[PDB]
Amino acid sequence: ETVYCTFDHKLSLSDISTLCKLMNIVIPIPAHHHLIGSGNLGLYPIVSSNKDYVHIRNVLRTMVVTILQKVEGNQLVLRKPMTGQQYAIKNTGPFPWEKGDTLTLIPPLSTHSEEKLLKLGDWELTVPLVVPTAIAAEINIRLLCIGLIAVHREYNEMQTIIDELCSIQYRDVLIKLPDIVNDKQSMYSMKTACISLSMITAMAPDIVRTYIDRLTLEDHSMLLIKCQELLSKRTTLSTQRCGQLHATDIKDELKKIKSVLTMIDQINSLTNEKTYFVVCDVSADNRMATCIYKN
Amino acid sequence: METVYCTFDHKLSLSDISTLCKLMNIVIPIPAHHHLIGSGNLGLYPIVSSNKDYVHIRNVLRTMVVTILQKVEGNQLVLRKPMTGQQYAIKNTGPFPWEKGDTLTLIPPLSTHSEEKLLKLGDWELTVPLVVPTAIAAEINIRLLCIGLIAVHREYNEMQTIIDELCSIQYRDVLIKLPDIVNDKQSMYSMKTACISLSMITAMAPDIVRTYIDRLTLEDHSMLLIKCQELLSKRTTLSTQRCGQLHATDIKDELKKIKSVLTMIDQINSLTNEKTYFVVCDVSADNRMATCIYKN
Amino acid sequence: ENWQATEILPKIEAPLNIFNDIKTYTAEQLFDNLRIYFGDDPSRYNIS
Amino acid sequence: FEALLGIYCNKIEWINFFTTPIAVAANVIRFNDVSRMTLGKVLFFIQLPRVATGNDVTAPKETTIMVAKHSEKHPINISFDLSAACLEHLENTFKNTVIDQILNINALHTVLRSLKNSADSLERGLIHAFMQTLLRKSPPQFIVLTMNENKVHNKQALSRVQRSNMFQSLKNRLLTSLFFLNRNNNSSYIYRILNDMMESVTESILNDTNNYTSKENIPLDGVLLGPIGSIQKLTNILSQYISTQVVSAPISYGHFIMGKENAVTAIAYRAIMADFTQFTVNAGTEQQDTNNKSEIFDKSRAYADLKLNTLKLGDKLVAFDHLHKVYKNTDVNDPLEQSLQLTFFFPLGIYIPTETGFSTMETRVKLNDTMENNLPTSVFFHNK
Amino acid sequence: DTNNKSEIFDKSRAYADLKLNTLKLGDKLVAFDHLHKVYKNTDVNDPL
Amino acid sequence: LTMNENKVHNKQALSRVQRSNMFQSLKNRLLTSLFFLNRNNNSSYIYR
Amino acid sequence: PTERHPFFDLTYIQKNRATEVLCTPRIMIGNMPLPLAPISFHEARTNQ
Amino acid sequence: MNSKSSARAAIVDTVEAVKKRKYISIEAGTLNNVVEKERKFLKQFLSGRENLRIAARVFTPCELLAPELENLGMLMYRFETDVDNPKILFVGLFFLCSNAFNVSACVRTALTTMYTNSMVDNVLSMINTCKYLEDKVSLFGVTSLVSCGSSCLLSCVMQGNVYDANKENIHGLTVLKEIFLEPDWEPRQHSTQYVYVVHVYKEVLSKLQYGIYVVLTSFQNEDLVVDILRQYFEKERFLFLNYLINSNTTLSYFGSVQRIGRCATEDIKSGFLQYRGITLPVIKLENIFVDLSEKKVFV
Amino acid sequence: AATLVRTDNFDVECLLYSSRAATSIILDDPTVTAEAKDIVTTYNFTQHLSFVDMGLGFSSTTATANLKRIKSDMGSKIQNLFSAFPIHAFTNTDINTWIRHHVGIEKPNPSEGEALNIITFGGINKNPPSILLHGQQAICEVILTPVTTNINFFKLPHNPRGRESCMMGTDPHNEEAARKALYDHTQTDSDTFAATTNPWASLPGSLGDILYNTAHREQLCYNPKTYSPNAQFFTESDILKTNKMMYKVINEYCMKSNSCLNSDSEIQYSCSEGTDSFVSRPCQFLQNALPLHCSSNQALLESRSKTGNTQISETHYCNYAIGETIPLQLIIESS
Amino acid sequence: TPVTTNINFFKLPHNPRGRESCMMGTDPHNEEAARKALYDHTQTDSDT
Amino acid sequence: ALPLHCSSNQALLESRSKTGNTQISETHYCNYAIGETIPLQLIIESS
Repeated sequence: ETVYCTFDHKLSLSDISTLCKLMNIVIPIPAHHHLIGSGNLGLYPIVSSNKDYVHIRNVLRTMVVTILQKVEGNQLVLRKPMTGQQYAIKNTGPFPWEKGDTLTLIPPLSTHSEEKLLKLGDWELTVPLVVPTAIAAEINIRLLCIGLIAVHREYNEMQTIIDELCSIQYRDVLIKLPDIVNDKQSMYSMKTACISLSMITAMAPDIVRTYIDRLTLEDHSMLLIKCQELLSKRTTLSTQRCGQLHATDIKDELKKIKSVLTMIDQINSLTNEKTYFVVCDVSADNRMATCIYKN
Repeated sequence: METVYCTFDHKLSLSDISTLCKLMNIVIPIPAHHHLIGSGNLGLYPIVSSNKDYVHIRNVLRTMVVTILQKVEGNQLVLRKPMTGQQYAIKNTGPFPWEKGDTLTLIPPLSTHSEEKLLKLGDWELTVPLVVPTAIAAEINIRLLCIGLIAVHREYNEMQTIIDELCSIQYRDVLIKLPDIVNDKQSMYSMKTACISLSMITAMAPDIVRTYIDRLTLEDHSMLLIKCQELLSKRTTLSTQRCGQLHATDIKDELKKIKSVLTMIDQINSLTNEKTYFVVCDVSADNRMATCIYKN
Repeated sequence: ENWQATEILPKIEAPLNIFNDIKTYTAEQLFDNLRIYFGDDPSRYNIS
Repeated sequence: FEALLGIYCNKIEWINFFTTPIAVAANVIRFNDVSRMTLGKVLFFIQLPRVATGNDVTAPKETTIMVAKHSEKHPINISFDLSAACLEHLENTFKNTVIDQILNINALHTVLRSLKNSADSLERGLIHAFMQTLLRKSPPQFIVLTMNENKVHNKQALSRVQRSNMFQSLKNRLLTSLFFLNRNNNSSYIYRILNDMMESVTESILNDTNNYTSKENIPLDGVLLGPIGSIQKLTNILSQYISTQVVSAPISYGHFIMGKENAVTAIAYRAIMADFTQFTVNAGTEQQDTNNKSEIFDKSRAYADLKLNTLKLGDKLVAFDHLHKVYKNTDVNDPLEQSLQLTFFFPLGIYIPTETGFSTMETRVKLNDTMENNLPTSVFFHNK
Repeated sequence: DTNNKSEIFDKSRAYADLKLNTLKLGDKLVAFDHLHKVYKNTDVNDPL
Repeated sequence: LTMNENKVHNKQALSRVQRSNMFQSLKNRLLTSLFFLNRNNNSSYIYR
Repeated sequence: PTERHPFFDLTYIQKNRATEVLCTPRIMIGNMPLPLAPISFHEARTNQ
Repeated sequence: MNSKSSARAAIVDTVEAVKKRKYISIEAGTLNNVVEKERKFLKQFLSGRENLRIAARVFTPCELLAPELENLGMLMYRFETDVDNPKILFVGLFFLCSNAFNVSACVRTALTTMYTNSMVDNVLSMINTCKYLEDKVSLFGVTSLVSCGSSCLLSCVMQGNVYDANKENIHGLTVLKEIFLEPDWEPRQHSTQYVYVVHVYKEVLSKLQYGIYVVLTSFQNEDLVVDILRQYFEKERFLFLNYLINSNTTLSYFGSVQRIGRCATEDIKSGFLQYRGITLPVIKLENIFVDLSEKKVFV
Repeated sequence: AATLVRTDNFDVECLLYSSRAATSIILDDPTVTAEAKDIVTTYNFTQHLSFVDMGLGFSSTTATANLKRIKSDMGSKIQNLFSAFPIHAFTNTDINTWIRHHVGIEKPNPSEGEALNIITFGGINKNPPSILLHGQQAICEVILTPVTTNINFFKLPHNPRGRESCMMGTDPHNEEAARKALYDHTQTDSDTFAATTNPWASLPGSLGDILYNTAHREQLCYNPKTYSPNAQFFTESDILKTNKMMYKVINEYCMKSNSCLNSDSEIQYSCSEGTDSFVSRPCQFLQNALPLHCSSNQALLESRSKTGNTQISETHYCNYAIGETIPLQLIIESS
Repeated sequence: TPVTTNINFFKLPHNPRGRESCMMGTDPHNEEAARKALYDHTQTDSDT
Repeated sequence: ALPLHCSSNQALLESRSKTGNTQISETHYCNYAIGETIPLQLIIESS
């Protein structure tokens, strides 16, 4: 199945040459549909206009991957990939592809000093970065660290610690993560993601405490011992002032567990990263690579 | 080969064959993986006589091999075994409006009050599992795990006061509920591992994170934030405050700890998360049949 | 952009193209590719 | 017994493009490579005539203007499926059994009627896409009338006094001529405003002798098309001026093929000169600047005759119809039915100063003296 | 799929000629009458 | 008369705004055109 | 340009010869400026 | 009916469908200019819509491939290396099951005596100095076409049945009999089972030791298979719960499972390999549709 | 006091005129393609069209003809700003609980940090009104002086910014003089010796600018589905683009008829996909709104209902009554 | 009540239940939302 | 149901009978008179 895209404005000769440079690329698409305009081609109709990063990560999980095949006189042929078959992907990201790597889509590191591959009358074209899975995990963890420590004040080493977070290296290609001092160009701000992590790490100990303080007569024999160890190692002085001195409602415990489980299945987006492509061979000079399509 | 022929053992009626003509393009799971099946292995009634436990029916429904109804002819009944990544049309049974673009899972039948107007024929019924969105499938699995954690707390009438508030849920203007959870020990194993992971999240949680709560309360202020302040004020059953707030370039240890916390969260999500069986592309205007490009 | 094609090459006449006097149109930027010149510009004759 | 009677089926009517009167606005020419065409453009050459100035007035120089019009492009599609069982019963018979014969004939009629339905759907999609583009182009009537009223001098583009009075005239035209059929009843007035439309609209470029020509060579001039709810009232108020006449109309699409010249220049220079061979052979001769027919726009096509509901607006014969007969049973709306959004504003609690206060309409109402009556706190108004 | 006549609906029957009070409403000829001549003297009323 | 004006547009189902404005139109048609031969006298109106 | 929010009086103050924009909440209703709340209006609210 | 005729009709239909996938009709004007070799090639005009298996050519120094240049069909592992000269390097399943801990000492030493040289010793030192295992070395596919030149050329199958060409002697995955185990109540339940690879770590008081397991089960669903593997590994899982906090090595789980692909129940047969006289018991899976899913970790 | 603004949607039949052969269409032979799947075989027929528009002037016009209906309520359900900007809060829990209590919002504790995509990304109402009698309604809100003169301001078509903001009196391609027109009060407005009538709407950084301009709405989070009928007056990044020359303004206007705005589902939402055919917004084009027949009490409203004099505005002592500028009730009664 | 407003209630065709109970504004085949329309006063009625 | 021509006293009812204005509803201080929505008396007078 193919997809035709007819642009909305006119294109310069340099723009058509840009497309001929970009004649193989992944493009995400909202509607699984045959005729799509440039008003909905790409990801800039979603990022920059709507909540960013975590809904962006959910959306990049849930949109339709579709690769460029051929550029006509003014139209775009986009073939949408079938599972289990080979395709060919050009290398736009900085990190070098190698054979047998799994590939995934991360949102672009949205510094507004990028060359803005097309910029066609307040519309621009944004692609996700195809990247190996290990680097995708590493980028996700570095971004959550930046978004956590950017809210703290009065670290006098805050500039060098943000710099040591932003500088990552993978197979001799450096990149600086553009979420520096909260320039707000696209920080992505990740505030529910850090809030969700800290709601988990704060509501965890008392929920496992209220469960484990009950039904030890039955011979579970493993869980009871493990929680005592795990809880009283880190939180060694456990529950001195107690807050309310053990006046809880069963409905309150219900609401605690229901909330702490909502947080997990809604941070499901940053939970996993699926392997969109498994590259089998890579062409010479690392221009493009023939891969197979999965998920 | 891929095609399976179901042949009913018991005879039927013309109202029955009219219902089977109505009932076309419905996913029916079979345990056999054979080319010929009888009415003994069609559907889910050959398992829902054993204790009727919803977790048990869900587990074996995961073990099932799903097929799609095609071309009811005579008393024979064609079932296509759907291939990977291909497109198939599915008639819907779950009481939902079925917005496109979402993933679908396959869930045991939530027992409504009215008996099924589908097929009841000689002490044998056609138990068809529902097809639901993945988000409400995860919601149901949350509710079951939550009833496990709370029904450990052995009470009298407090179980009822929890259950009647809990079970009736509303997703896309639709009320559903799941009764008669005898709270077997099979949910207790699936809950023990959640308990393990919460213990480890606690022990491997870094110093940035619990600090980040209080620091964002001091920096920003919001009603929504207050709701989280209300939870942290309503339970203060830990109270173990840390010593140092310097963060003097411990950054690799911080990365290692945050990777661990995320991975334990992924384990609890792998508990509560059910497998997407279908991906909707095109929906009829009736919201009655819809196309998918994915078969387990 | 090619305007000496218009300046040199064969042209088909056409009756009543306009009503509101393209002075106003050109002055208020109605068009997409327009080009005006007042005196007879010589750069149609520099054919390379 | 239960008796069931005869099965009655629908017959879908057939929409030729050149039967509907949108095709007098259209001029449609097959050209098999707009899948590879980047930009179609037409280039127009206007030289302005000037007046001779009086004594000691600076004469305006000779003004030469070129305008280039580009091509929008727009695809349409139609999908229809065939089921696997219908595809099985389509092509073969497994045996000479009667049920196999019946289902074979049924599947054959299913495929044939589905192909017919898809062709009808492509024709109606052409109708709808062209109506879409006309409504995207068409500015509203108060803007068109105000721009016909306001013109310019050579010296500078539309002075600030001109455009401010233009804005105030836009206010006045909008607030008077908004809801048109509903306010008045005068056939004289409504005929006058339709005359104002047909004088406001500018004329096209191509004057073919036979495209939509009446008897004895009088060309029809444009189409006025509305929805049926408008046009029933329009016939009831303008039945003096509505006639039906037989007009020589085209029936087939124009057809254009490249030559080796055009294909070679498309390969070498990414471009096409249309009318290339006339454009080549009229070069060295005297008749350079003259050329007679544009092959891409004027091309020999078959003609026929058909009837059209016409009006006469000051010696102007105009086709006049509704597209409801092709939007009878369609999922898309008639796009002439469009929504307005008017924004309203109103106060509450405005304290009029007591110090310069007054009242007219003293004889009509009389309040009871209470400061809730003597200060506005609420505001009352009517609903729909 | 084609069928010409429906025997349960179309059947050969004898024809005659009679008069009716007609109206003309935009090229629509409509019979126009009252049933009082069959409700002249009965045990019921005219159901209109 | 109200149903032919408020025929279902080609969308998924009959809409709430559609049927509510249809109900208000029912009120208005009933309170205007109820007693038909008795209120007006325009033969043009009654013929209409 | 001084009036920006009807609850908040804004001004300019000088500390170390910098012009120092300054927002300060008008607490009471009378501290709104008298061209923005006239004294007859306060007497009318009082009579309420 | 006739039966024999309809059977021949179906066989002719399958052969003609194979030809429709294999060759392409040419609508070039096809003039009489060309020589007869180009004539018959323009009449046939093959395309690669026939094999439908996905392979990859691979170059590896031949010191590492000691039994695997002789015994076709093996798991292979990509080891990325900080050396720029060779960025990736390829590894046998047995070469990594040497320092896996599941293997008993007799089989471990026996295989090592196969795998004793300077290159293999240096690579094992590199693998041990790596922190974790699963994302410095990784699963790559199944072996076919060993060339054994100077630098040996290995083809390797990503997806589809394992064969070089001719679709003859379709090789099978060879799993060491000690390292595999099937956790399910009924082993070999009804029909074709899915073969997985499980990496499990362990800590003997100083360092991490990895273990390479291969499981065969009737379950397709990955949540079900990690739920049966937690029940299998609950004790050592508990030991890592104590280790992973006091450690500082960058890992966050106990193990990970990844699907190799389908098998068949009747296509499971025992046997033994032998290289340089070392008899070595294996379970030879016969026909395997290789299907790599994602790695799924469990803690 | 307060200028309340409200938009209303009208079902309008609306005819078109176009000169003959005004624009040419070139098409491809409809291409056949087939996707052979395991349950169906789908045939797709595609066709490319191009349109060249041969007339130079506007060879096609379109005039509003006749009302069908009014899908708007013309009700009074004001914009629930606690659901429009549902992220904000007062500091103390007691204060915020009492404010939510007294203004009567449902669901007063959002649980946003738990489930924020529910309410940052847009609070899904999950329940329409169980009864609905007149269609859609939505009413926005501008806070104001009790001083602002009625007869200068409220009785006429006028921008509720206070200072009028119509770019048909501004130098084209002069954004400096444009911002001086939208903000300067060293200069005067026209129509009065009064550069302002709402010094909390017109002024920069006032409660017009900090509340309804999308340049600050995108900073302070909100539901994108919530329709605000005053963004069309206070968004200034979408009026400095209207500061162009006149034919570009009206070409941009008639190209702005994608009509993303629906007229379904009990209240004015603003979905942004452009499935609907066409809308036309003359208030958007002229950058002012219209006065409607409101009054101060039932005393003045009864004499208005007696004489029918909804056009002429009239005032009592401190009770005022505004005259309507388009007699749409008479329009509906005429059809 | 002696308090019920005339002009909102009595001067118009209106249900004397006080709250209006016309099923042409309710979701068809939705008895729960129907009884919410006939009984609920967390919600408002229309027209006031 | 429908509103019909009622009033609070004969004072309002006599002026209603004078001007015939049974449609427009009008109020005194605490006395009110409700306008009729169907002029059925005029209907019966017309036939």
